Amino acid sequence: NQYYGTGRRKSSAARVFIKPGNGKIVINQRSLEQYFGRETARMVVRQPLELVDMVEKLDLYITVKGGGISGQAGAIRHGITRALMEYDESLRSELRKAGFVTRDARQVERKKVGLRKARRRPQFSKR
Amino acid sequence: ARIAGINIPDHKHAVIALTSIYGVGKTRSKAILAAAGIAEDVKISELSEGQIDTLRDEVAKFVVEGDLRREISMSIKRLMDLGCYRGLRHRRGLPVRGQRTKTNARTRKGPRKPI
Amino acid sequence: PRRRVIGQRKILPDPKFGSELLAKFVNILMVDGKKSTAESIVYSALETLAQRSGKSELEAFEVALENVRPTVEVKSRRVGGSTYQVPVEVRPVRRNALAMRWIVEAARKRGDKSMALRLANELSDAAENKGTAVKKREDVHRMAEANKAFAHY
Amino acid sequence: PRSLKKGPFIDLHLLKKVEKAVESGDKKPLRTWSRRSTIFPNMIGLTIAVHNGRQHVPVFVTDEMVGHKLGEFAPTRTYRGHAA
Amino acid sequence: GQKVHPNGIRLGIVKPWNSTWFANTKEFADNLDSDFKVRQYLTKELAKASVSRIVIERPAKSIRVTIHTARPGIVIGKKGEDVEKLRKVVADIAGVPAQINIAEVRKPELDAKLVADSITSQLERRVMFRRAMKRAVQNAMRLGAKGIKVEVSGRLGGAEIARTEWYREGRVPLHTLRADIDYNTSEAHTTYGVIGVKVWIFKGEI
Amino acid sequence: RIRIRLKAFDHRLIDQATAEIVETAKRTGAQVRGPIPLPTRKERFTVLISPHVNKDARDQYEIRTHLRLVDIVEPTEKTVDALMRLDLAAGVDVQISL
Amino acid sequence: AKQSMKAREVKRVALADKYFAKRAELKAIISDVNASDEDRWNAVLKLQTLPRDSSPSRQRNRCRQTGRPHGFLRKFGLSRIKVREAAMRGEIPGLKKASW
RNA sequence: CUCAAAGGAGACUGCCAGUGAUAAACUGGAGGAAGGUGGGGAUGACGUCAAGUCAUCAUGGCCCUUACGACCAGGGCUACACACGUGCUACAAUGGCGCAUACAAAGAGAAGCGACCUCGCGAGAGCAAGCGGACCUCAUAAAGUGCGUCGUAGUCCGGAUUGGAGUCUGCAACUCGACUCCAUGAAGUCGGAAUCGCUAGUAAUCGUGGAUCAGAAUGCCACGGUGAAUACGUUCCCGGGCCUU
RNA sequence: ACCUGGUCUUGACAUCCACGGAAGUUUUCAGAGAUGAGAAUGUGCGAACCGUGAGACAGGUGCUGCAUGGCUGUCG
Ligand SMILES: [K+]
Ligand SMILES: [K+]
Ligand SMILES: [K+]
Ligand SMILES: [K+]
Ligand SMILES: [K+]
Ligand SMILES: [K+]
Ligand SMILES: [K+]
Ligand SMILES: [K+]
Ligand SMILES: [K+]
Ligand SMILES: [K+]
Ligand SMILES: [Mg+2]
Ligand SMILES: [Mg+2]
Ligand SMILES: [Mg+2]
Ligand SMILES: [Mg+2]
Ligand SMILES: [Mg+2]
Ligand SMILES: [Mg+2]
Ligand SMILES: [Mg+2]
Ligand SMILES: [Mg+2]
Ligand SMILES: [Mg+2]
Ligand SMILES: [Mg+2]
Ligand SMILES: [Mg+2]
Ligand SMILES: [Mg+2]
Ligand SMILES: [Mg+2]
Ligand SMILES: [Mg+2]
Ligand SMILES: [Mg+2]
Ligand SMILES: [Mg+2]
Ligand SMILES: [Mg+2]
Ligand SMILES: [Mg+2]
Ligand SMILES: [Mg+2]
Ligand SMILES: [Mg+2]
Ligand SMILES: [Mg+2]
Ligand SMILES: [Mg+2]
Repeated sequence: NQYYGTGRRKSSAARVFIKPGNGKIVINQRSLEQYFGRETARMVVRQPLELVDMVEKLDLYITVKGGGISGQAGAIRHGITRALMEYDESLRSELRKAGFVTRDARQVERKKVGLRKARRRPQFSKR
Repeated sequence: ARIAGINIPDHKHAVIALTSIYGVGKTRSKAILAAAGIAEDVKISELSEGQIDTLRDEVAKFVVEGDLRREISMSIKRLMDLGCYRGLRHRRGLPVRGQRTKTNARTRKGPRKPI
Repeated sequence: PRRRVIGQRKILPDPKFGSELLAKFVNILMVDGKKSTAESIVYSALETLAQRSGKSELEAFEVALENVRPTVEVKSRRVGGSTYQVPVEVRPVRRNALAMRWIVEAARKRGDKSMALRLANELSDAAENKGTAVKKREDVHRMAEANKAFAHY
Repeated sequence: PRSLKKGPFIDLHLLKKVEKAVESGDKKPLRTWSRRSTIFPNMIGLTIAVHNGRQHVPVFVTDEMVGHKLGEFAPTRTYRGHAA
Repeated sequence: GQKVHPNGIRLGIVKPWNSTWFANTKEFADNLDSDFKVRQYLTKELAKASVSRIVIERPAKSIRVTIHTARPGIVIGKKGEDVEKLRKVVADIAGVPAQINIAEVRKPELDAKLVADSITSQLERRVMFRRAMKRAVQNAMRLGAKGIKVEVSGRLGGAEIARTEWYREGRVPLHTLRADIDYNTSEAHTTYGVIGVKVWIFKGEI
Repeated sequence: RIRIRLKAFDHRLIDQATAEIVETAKRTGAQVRGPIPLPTRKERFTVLISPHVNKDARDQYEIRTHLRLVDIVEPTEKTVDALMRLDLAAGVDVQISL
Repeated sequence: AKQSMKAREVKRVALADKYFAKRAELKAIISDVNASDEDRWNAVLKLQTLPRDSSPSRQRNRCRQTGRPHGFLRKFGLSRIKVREAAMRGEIPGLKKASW
């Protein structure tokens, strides 16, 4: 049947649907190479598949919202990993060994009073 | 390579080369090449004399070079003898468009003059 | 830091070649967080370097590193009286970090057209012990040579 | 400047002052505080005394003063240079 | 240094608001100004009625004022006469139908607003400031407070150099958010200027 | 169908009204859809605390407006008149739409 | 703020309502694209005759409890100082110290 | 299902091993989204500087009362040999310009936000829906990517200054507004002694919003996109904590 | 909140009393305006609301933060 995974990264969240196939990937009704023009983003998306050796045994249906290129690419990689574990449960050990199961919780630090940014202070002068 | 009395560069695109004329910016240079029927990316070197002349008349439609240089000089002249506040700023070399003079204003004043 | 609580950060391997070594070199070259702009510059210079020699992009890159990596450097050491520039052994990781930084710094100083070409001419001279970066490695080895007497402070 | 679809501005109390004196031979100086009034093509001749903050300074309206405001001819600040 | 207001920092945690209506931007500013004039009137009129807290609600085109007090008979009057006299002034001010409810402050020695006002009235009568603060602290500790702190600042005893003095008994853990800390202030207008009083009263963690 | 939109500064007070709006409605015939938790609004304010200067010393406040949506589909006749007379608590804004 | 300065704003608020409709139709004429060229002129001259204090741009928001002309906040009608005092006393509904 | 917002669950050095004074604890491993205060905020002890504020307000005392009170118009707070602080934009090719083409978060709105359509080179105008809003409007994110061009020049870098002509808000833009168009095209080619910020989603860089507000941000407050380098160590510089002399 | 000039004196903002008047709307001239002089229309529902006349008073962003409250910076 269909297998599902929810992935999140920065302000992005990806819905992933995994089913046996031949290796075709759709992201927001576009192809992988059409959606992600950045070469790093394409490698991030694939990374779980090159690891478990199920690259061309599956079909990927994926919708994403929010964030940017690297966030969505990373968000898909997380939800993909959560889909494969709903597929086979013996993959958790090798996926976690690759750092793919962890939800990356790094977010933008808020701007604070008296600072120019989250941490950049205004220029100081003794006199 | 001789328009409006000056010589224009020969190794530059026609749209860039025409901007050497006092009174012709990038917009006017774009209109003239359109009014003459010449592309913008063509170097004026490979422009036939039968085309340069078709640029010279169009440039004549604009007040350029010495005629413009005399109009601008006359406009300022009219403010200075008038005694209006703008002409007093031209007399004293200060900025005329209400900028601060406590600091800055070095374009109108020039480099600093120590006490 | 005082408390020594600083571990290590994982760096992704570069896309085209899967070399973490090369991915750090893109990072040293990157400005303003524009990583893709730096990825392209490195790839173009690497291909000009791959066809200027017979080796692959990596083997030509390593040969450039081997001629720029310093082995010994000098660090100051204020002790009871004054400060001597003590020669210290450069740890294997810092060897690569210094080699890359000097290459990128030397290439930025050249006067060719693009940065991809400048980086290519520096990576090529580094294969022949010419240009800056390689010279910077020579100036460091000389300083550490003239201070070998202070090799116990 | 003021939008063209609105026409130049003129303080109504001044517009009456020029009317009551163009038809007559009143060459007495016109004392006004209305530095915001555009100069119109109808008082080229007589002298309007415009306020600069602490007194009224007479400006002899000619033709070339048309389109300017009155205040452009009554400077408000007094400057003579530092240590000059 | 400066300390956070003990009431404000707990307003959603263990302390309730003193005004509880809802409004959009269109009338939010006008509701605040009418609550201000109402409290300004009630506080002046009922100065001798031991008014601790005036809570204002606005159900629907009407205002409901709840006056917490320790002398409710003084607030109400004979057969509800006086409480009616206010129910008219409040409607005049608020501009809606008014309704007044009288809550009971039992043990006024444990209410920060009443304790602060007690000390302040004593100072305007030229009572020794030291005696007032000790009495207030001993009373509240006897009635079962887990802690109390009283602070008095200004030209105490008409001294030329102003200073601050404070006493404390039991626990007053101001950094614990879930601590029931009743806090209020008051001002005395003596012949030498203003003297400020602050009172913290701890009643147990929730 | 009638639309019920509920506003309040306190999400506990807003759940009391919703619990009793969807209770005085299923009894009186009509059935209910919801309640729906619409996105809470967070209005923020930043003020200078010192009466004079000290620009970097500030307090940051916030008002949270909670929102609720209740759908009374197929309103019976005893249902409608059983709604305006419920008289909800103070500080709960109620807007009735048809 | 001074008492006189407070009374200046109540006058400017009254005069802005008494001449509200009389000001709006005059600007309707002046802004009217297809009016004439002399009634426009008359409407322009007539607008200057109304007292200056009748224009809403002459008003300055003031703290409703102190009269402070700076640090105003429209949602509460108070200066930044009085907003803080009322907020900590719990006299502003829903308003608490924010943190995210 | 993403999400919205209510209620719950979750992390405790709890588990395992070693170490340790049979202690506190520490070092490492497992499981787990998260591991040792998970990240960020709020929260500021006794006190110090007669620190700041009598111009938010309040207030002792002092002082003025046909004036130091009150009303009005115009001017000033925007001056300009100069000196300093904090910023913005640059000096370019990791770029400029042209065309095409992706991916955000957070927020505001009724004397308000204002679509569509038509007119204008443009700022805008006329007409006029929808929205007190997860609905409508503000409102195209920009950096990015593809293709072209420019080819190291004070330039197709830079955009100061000035002339001319306009728009909009407003009784009214002379002093003294913002923005648009055409023309003008300054200094500046990486900055002396010296000096500042930052340890990770940070710095750097890229846009977006809000308060104030008729109009008037390069300031302030807030939001996401991209996204580093380095930390051997504690002798030295600065500030601080504990014991001792 | 400052300057120049034009203006007022129980007063722009409160209370008390006396007397006049519903309050308001609609226009004319003088004046930069403040204001002054008028000229029309309403007179409704004491007490609203205006004008005047007295004197208790009001008014002060005037001085002292080294007389103070409140609030804030700071070591941290
Ligand atoms: K005083
Ligand atoms: K002015
Ligand atoms: K200026
Ligand atoms: K700036
Ligand atoms: K140029
Ligand atoms: K102006
Ligand atoms: K510099
Ligand atoms: K604005
Ligand atoms: K010592
Ligand atoms: K103080
Ligand atoms: Mg950021
Ligand atoms: Mg131009
Ligand atoms: Mg200016
Ligand atoms: Mg909203
Ligand atoms: Mg006052
Ligand atoms: Mg204003
Ligand atoms: Mg572990
Ligand atoms: Mg604090
Ligand atoms: Mg002092
Ligand atoms: Mg001082
Ligand atoms: Mg002062
Ligand atoms: Mg004035
Ligand atoms: Mg200033
Ligand atoms: Mg340019
Ligand atoms: Mg706005
Ligand atoms: Mg030069
Ligand atoms: Mg150059
Ligand atoms: Mg740190
Ligand atoms: Mg920015
Ligand atoms: Mg210790
Ligand atoms: Mg005077
Ligand atoms: Mg002091």
